[PDB]
Amino acid sequence: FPNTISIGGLFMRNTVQEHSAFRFAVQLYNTNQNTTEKPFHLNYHVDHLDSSNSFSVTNAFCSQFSRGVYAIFGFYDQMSMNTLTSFCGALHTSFVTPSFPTDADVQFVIQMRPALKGAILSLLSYYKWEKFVYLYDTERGFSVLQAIMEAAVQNNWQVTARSVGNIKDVQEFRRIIEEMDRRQEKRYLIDCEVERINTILEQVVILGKHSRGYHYMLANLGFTDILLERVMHGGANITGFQIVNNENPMVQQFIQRWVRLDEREFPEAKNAPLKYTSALTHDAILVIAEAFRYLRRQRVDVSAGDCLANPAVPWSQGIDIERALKMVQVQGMTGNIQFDTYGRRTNYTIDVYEMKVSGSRKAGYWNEYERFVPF
Amino acid sequence: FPNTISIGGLFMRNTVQEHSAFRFAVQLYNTNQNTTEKPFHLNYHVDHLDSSNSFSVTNAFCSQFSRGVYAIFGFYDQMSMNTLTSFCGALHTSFVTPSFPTDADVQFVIQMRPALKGAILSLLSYYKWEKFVYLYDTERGFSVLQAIMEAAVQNNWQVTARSVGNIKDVQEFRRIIEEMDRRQEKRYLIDCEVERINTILEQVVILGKHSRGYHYMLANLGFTDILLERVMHGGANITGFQIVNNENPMVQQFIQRWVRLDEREFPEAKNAPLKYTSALTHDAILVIAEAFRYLRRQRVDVSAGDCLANPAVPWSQGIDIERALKMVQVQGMTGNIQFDTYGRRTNYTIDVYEMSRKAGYWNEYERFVPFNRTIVVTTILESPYVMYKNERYEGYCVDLAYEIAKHVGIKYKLSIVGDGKYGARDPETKIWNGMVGELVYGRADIAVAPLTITLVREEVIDFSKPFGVATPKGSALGTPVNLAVLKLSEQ
Ligand SMILES: *[C@@H]1O[C@H](CO)[C@@H](O)[C@H](O)[C@H]1NC(C)=O
Repeated sequence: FPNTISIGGLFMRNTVQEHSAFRFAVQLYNTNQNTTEKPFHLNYHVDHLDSSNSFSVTNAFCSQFSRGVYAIFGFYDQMSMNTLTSFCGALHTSFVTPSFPTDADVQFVIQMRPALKGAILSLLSYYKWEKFVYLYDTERGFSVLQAIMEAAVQNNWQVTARSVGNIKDVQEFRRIIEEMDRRQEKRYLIDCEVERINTILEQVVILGKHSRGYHYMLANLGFTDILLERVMHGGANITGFQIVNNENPMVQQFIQRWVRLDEREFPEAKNAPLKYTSALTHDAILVIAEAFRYLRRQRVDVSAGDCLANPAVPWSQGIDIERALKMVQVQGMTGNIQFDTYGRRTNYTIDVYEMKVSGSRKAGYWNEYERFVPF
Repeated sequence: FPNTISIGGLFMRNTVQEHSAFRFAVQLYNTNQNTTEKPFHLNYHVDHLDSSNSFSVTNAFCSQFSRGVYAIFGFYDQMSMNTLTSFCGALHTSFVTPSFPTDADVQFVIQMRPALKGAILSLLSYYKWEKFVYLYDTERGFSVLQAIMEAAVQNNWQVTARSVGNIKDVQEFRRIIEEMDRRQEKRYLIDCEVERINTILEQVVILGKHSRGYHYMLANLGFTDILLERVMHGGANITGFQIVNNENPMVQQFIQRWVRLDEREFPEAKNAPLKYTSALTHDAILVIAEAFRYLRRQRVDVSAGDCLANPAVPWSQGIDIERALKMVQVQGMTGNIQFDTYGRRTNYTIDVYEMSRKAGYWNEYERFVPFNRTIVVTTILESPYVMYKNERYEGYCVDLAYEIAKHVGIKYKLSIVGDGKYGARDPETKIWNGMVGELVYGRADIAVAPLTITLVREEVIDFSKPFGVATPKGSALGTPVNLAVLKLSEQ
């Protein structure tokens, strides 16, 4: 086993807090004084992507690959998903990511962002949403959209689906909302980005659609990031989902030790709310450390060239590392962390917040086996 | 100047006829004996790549780059567009493509497909389309969609835009068409792929919307690949766009030589109609030949390593090759061929077909040179209001509907609700049932029936004065029906 484990980091734009969480988690692992908890020193090579120039993304990935790396933690969007996923799958290099899970079942990628599809379907069945308006964009994949369509077909729902990803003018949102209200539509499932959700909520506030007779289900982890101050005052239902628990002791101690770091080495940390992606980054560091500790425990022999070496020969140990990254069962800031054969999270819990009352109240939780437990 | 010029080629799925056209055009260039338009041999490398796997695309591009090429002809999809465009613009290697033009301004990309936004806007202005349904797909870019949106905002149009690129169930197409027909939409602008256009058109044929009075504008240069026999047999108007004119002598010569090619060596020839992408491939070969002939005539110096070598070394001769390729002006099978600073085609002509006959032609400078309702009445089977005997029913409400229609002057058709209920909102699902549900959800236009004027219903539909007669809220029949009810109450 190597005396030092080096990993890579691929950070796209607007990931300052995620970068700070990555550095802080690596430092937390490194400063542990227990030889059993720290059998190897962990280093990282951090590079920043463009995500619009595939040449730049490939250059950064190949610079990471040329130097010795055992795993790559990073982020991708819809424009850089395919390049990184394909390169990692072909070169047998594990890619640990907090980004949206891939629609296709692909290997050598560990996406520890739980899928909202099951929770969304369970809440739709529980609330009995047999007719609603589904406003979606395709910036996080098509899994939720396909699941909604299949559920509507099998359950004979009345789902009015609208793709709002390509809308640049707010009057289009106003027209959509007015048309929906003309048809007496009271229930909206908004599977969009945080900024698009904010724009839609501004439009519904402007049109006065935030009254007590409307329900908005925001299908987006990061409930604390959406601006809901002005929609609460109208009395409308707002269902949200989260994976970070504030009263979790591990989350509590991380926050306690995390809000007292100077904003010169860890920017966007102290005077800023903790995004769920930072918790996923901390959990990713935990998963990597646990997997490599297990590899050392079993005495598995793990120890580059260039990306494009046609005929490409993958390095043999990589598969083992993938297995080590997929058999872990760890407890992190998002709760239980386990992965299936495709790298997707399994046996996870998603907290559901109703927050219709003044403030935020956690209406219940969702689990794969016991579907939805309300309070 | 080298005795031979080597070019790369990147082909994908459903690109057999285009590959045959590429090979045949290269053979035609190499088989000339004048020695003036053929001063050098033309060698080609060909790679078939899977666009869904970026690793394979990068492998193919880098293999061709390392082999040594002066330009890459080929196709890109919405997934492989970014990779190929970035790799060509960063390594200063020209990419000649007959695929969709890039929305953004990029360098070292020579796009052989002319843009359709100008022709579509001019045809919309000519036909006076103040209100239409735009079904878009966004598999050839977003330029047309944003152009339509800006034109609608500036000209105060009523465009009902729907994205049909994520639809896999034909019932969704049926529901969209039914919803558009309910709101009295006659004109459709379908900017989608050929297969999606065919699916939409067959759904239209099944729904019987292909009759007279309906206009369908197909925003795709694939008019010959669209199955629309039944659509035009119904009497509807179909406006199409083309770039290949069969009356062009060069096109005729190419076709007469093309239909006599051995299918073993040249698959998809003399078996299927010549796709416009094959014509663009032939014209791209002509463009490459003319540009390199210009380079040789001007005595411009012309000459590798791996793609990914930090810091990247741009090709010194790439700028000259791109400049020569972007100043070419040739008469190809698609007409005049010229390129602007960003590689997009300029000064082109688009033939507009009204159907088939050539309605006219669109050019950038000379813009475009050319050459009642059956209202649904919903009722409920309840004596003596509606009783089985439009001729199948009699009762008070049938006579009331007849009188109201005579005062309004409309043609109607009675239809009793399936569930046989009045309006009621389920507290759990918030769904209205009965006649009020039909009116709210747009499946009916008026409800002459014993429907009590209540507060809960009044908030969702318009009630005339008691006789009340219900109407969907905000419709154009509210005041006429209210006045008719009042006048009938007068007598
Ligand atoms: C809002 O929530 C309340 C309490 O859960 C529920 O009774 C009401 O029907 C909801 N409104 C909707 C779903 O429009």
